[PDB]
Amino acid sequence: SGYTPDEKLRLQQLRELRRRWLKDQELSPREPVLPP
Amino acid sequence: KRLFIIKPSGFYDRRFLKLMRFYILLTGIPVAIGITLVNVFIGEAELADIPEGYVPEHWEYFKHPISRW
Ligand SMILES: CCCCCCCCCCCCCCCCCC(=O)OC[C@H](COP(=O)([O-])OCC(O)COP(=O)([O-])OC[C@@H](COC(=O)CCCCCCCCCCCCCCCCC)OC(=O)CCCCCCCCCCCCCCCCC)OC(=O)CCCCCCCCCCCCCCCCC
Repeated sequence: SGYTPDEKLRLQQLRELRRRWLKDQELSPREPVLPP
Repeated sequence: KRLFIIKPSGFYDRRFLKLMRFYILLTGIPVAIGITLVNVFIGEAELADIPEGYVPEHWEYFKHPISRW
């Protein structure tokens, strides 16, 4: 009848890791450097 | 907010295409130029009756200069 505490903790940890990875997917202001 | 697009390495396919095009063009542009020059400056032969008392060479029965050669 809902999330168990172990499921809650696992989901919280996985969500934090996923959000960190998705944030890391962003591009810096210079990332597409072009060769001469 | 630009994001990173995950793609398979397209460097090798592009390199192969560039190399194939380079070699084909390297050997074909001179061929096309020579064919055009031969056509423009050495036209095809003209049909004519065989003159009396004359036998033609085996290669004198074709009209295109490249085919004759
Ligand atoms: C690349 C990467 C990708 C790789 C992919 C894989 C590729 C693999 C390739 C492997 C090798 C290829 C194998 C092919 C070898 C075959 C060679 C051959 O036999 O040549 C054939 C043929 C040569 O014929 P020929 O028997 O030697 O000549 C007989 C006559 O004696 C000649 O008559 P002539 O005395 O009138 O002389 C004409 C002469 C000269 O005629 C002219 O110059 C006149 C034309 C323009 C005049 C119009 C006026 C313009 C100027 C006027 C303005 C200035 C003055 C006024 C200025 C003031 C303005 C007010 O022109 C020519 O001789 C033709 C040029 C030959 C070029 C053929 C190239 C083949 C080489 C093989 C390797 C190719 C490698 C690819 C690279 C090629 C290069 C990029 O060449 C042609 O291709 C002719 C094509 C003409 C067709 C016209 C288009 C009509 C389309 C109708 C169909 C529509 C439906 C839709 C389809 C559309 C599709 C087009």
